[PDB]
Amino acid sequence: ADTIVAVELDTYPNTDIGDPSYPHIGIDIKSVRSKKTAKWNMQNGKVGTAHIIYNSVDKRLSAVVSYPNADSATVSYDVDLDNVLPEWVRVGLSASTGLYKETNTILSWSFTSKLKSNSTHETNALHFMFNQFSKDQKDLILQGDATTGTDGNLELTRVGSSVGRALFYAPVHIWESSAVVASFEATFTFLIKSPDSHPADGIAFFISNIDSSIPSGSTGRLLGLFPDAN
Amino acid sequence: ADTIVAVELDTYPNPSYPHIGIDIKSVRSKKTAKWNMQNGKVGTAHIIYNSVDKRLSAVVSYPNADSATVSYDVDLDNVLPEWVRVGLSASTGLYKETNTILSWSFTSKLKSNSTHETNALHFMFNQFSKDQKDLILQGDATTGTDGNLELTRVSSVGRALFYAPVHIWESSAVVASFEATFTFLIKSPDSHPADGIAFFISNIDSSIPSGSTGRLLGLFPDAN
Amino acid sequence: ADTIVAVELDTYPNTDIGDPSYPHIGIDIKSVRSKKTAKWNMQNGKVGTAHIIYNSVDKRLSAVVSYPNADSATVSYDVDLDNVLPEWVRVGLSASTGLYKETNTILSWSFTSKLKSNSTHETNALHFMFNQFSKDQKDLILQGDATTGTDGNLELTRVPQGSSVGRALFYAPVHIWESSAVVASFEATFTFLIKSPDSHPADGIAFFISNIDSSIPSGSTGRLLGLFPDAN
Amino acid sequence: ADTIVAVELDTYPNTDIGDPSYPHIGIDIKSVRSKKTAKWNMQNGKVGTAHIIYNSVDKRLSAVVSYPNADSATVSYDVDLDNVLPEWVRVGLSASTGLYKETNTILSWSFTSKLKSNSTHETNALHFMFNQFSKDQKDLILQGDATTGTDGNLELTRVSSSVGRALFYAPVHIWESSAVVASFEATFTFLIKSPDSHPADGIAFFISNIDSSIPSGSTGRLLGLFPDAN
Ligand SMILES: [Zn+2]
Ligand SMILES: [Zn+2]
Ligand SMILES: [Zn+2]
Ligand SMILES: [Zn+2]
Repeated sequence: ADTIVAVELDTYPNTDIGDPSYPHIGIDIKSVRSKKTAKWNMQNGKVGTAHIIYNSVDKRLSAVVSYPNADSATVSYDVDLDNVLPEWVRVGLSASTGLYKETNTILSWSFTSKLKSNSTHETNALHFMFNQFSKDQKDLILQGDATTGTDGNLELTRVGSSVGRALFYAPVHIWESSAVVASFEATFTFLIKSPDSHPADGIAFFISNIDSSIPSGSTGRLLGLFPDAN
Repeated sequence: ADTIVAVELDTYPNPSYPHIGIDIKSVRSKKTAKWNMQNGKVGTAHIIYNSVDKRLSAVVSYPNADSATVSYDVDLDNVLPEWVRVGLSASTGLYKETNTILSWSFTSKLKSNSTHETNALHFMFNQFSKDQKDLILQGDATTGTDGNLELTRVSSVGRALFYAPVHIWESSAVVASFEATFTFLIKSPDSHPADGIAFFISNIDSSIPSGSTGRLLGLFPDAN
Repeated sequence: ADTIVAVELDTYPNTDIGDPSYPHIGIDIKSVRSKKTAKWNMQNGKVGTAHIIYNSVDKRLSAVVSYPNADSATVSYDVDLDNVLPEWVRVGLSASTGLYKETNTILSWSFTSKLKSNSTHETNALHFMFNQFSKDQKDLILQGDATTGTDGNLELTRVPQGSSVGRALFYAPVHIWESSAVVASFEATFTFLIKSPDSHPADGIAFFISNIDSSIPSGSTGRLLGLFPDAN
Repeated sequence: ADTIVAVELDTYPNTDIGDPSYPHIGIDIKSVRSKKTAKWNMQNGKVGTAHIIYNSVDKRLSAVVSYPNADSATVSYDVDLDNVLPEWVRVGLSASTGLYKETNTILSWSFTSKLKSNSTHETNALHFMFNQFSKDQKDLILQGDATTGTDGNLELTRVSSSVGRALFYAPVHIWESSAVVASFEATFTFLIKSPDSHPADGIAFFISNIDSSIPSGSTGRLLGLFPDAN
């Protein structure tokens, strides 16, 4: 299967296994059973922002989700991604809807990754920023029900029970054995919108092997990321 | 064929001198300037363009020397497709010379007019690795030797294109602009090598055209 | 006096001598008499964006002003700033109101300046970005009626009657050019909201570059945009 | 006195008070008695690089110092800078020499600080980079023996017991009560050079109140930062 490191915004009622019986943000390392979680107060129809950061000096992957005029939920996890991920990966977003009609709208998305080498300054860097998606977004690989262009946004899920992913087209070198400091950072703004006020829903920024594709039956609480709940 | 906009560093013996030129769809530069190639020195090339001026400019300098600069008014929206790929290219004549790229960086932005809808792509390589998956190598081009990109084989032709398509312009941007810098080392035992390097912008599926050797820099099929 | 290079958004009625009789954006080099202009359709109460760019390879100073869902006014001028400006300067914004009540609100402001040297990559760079100003904005030098913090914005002009003049300059001197750079360039963007009850306000806003000790010149009210001491 | 948060490269034999008995890199919070240290192998005459990073999601201040073709000494410390530093500060470099002649040369210096607010994208940012200092470097406030321009470098200490500091001119807003994530990052390359092979010496990146100045008698081991060894 795909190796997948992800930061999920999960509102699924999956009081299923290690799953919080409440909406939470969690860090997932190769499994849908989050290695760490924190309670998140989803706000239906509000635009929230997620910031994920990681650097190899700390080896700590962190994420903060906030909504204007509210609190932020933050979650961290010590992990050395060099041991988990392959050197070259693809980064993307993903979402899955439950039995409900709700939309998983991405208003903006940016990412930056850098590899500073120890030989005085050999910095390599990749940075992309989308503040407006277009109908024919060729630097994105869309998977599932995901589409771009409607109002200049990226609709991950079809516009229930939908799954869609968007991955940036160029492979990203997230680490190399020679960097003295490798680090990345991503930010995206999203709008979860549902008529039922308790929608079971999921969005996640993720990092996977470059050929990753939606695994069979990874619907609902598996966020289009995992093939099973193991 | 491919649509190609390029900035060439041409020492091939036709102007009748080494020059840097701006090429729009043809190997016959729309504008040129004399360039003093320095065999074995590391030079830097900066290419910039913005849609407010519609001027594509380039400066090539060597440490402790002069710079050759060249500009050309052109509105790229009329020439290039909206989505392109950017890359470097080089071709050697009958000589053994190397076309070494030590570093390469690029930035492209599309500011929209709806208060700040800026889209951006930026990549920078100060060190290439043996398995450089974000580059598409063509011809004799190879990466990794000493952490460099060897465009030509050590009569060679090689090109390196960044993997992700780039959106160079969109009808709705109030200002679209890009900028590229790359450092290169042209080294040859004969002190007057016929040689060529070029940063270029082409259709995404561009490939080295048949017989685009020597002076056609791996870019053009004929001298038209 | 101060050396001033500015890009003005001028709706003042100086139908005085060669002066455009319409709202224009213009490039001013040391004088309120624009070296070049273009017509601009001010939109009262809308938020507009201005981008100013210059590089030493082209030696062309350009500006575009746009409002969402409209057209843009753009203006350029060939000039080598090395010949006009001192090597170290301060950059800032300025505005002046006429007899009208109107506000000159700056919603955001960013700047970037770089000096690439020719010695393989000796790039120096300064970049600042404000998307929210605060009540005590210490990195800004405020002059005149200008104030920060109301709703996280910069009010250039003051919000009995009469005119107003205010300027905000970034605190750190900026090195705009140095004899050794193979390419020097800067870029600024700011969003503004000009709002007035009269639908034809006489008003003026400008991004400008001056000597580090520049200060509002005496009597530089109204059409002189807080920048110039006289209409010469 | 000044509020000072600093990252030191200390080779002083100051087996003086809590002071390690070996060359170390340490994180100092208001006192010359490092809140945390790590052993550093100083290389006389080589060019080293120092990367300092901090973010308010982890609240961890970290530093790595490496020499080309060598190892790195890294050091971290959990601290929420909001509780220590004032909202507005100035950042700078500092060095002091012992009874020895040695030079503390800074070849390059870059800094970035950001305050992302929570109201969708209200990011404020300050970034400066020096790869070449000039004789009349007006955006720097030079203190003590520090001087710029010799070969395009910054000589913190007097090149002929020396103390010199260089601070960037503009105050920096390091934190504000409303940012969801505040973070900074600094990198600087230095060259310590001495004829004695065990020079007692000290360099430090630091953050202080905007009006900070070299405190009286802060020579030698007090790195031009502290008034006493408390
Ligand atoms: Zn979960
Ligand atoms: Zn030619
Ligand atoms: Zn005017
Ligand atoms: Zn110590």
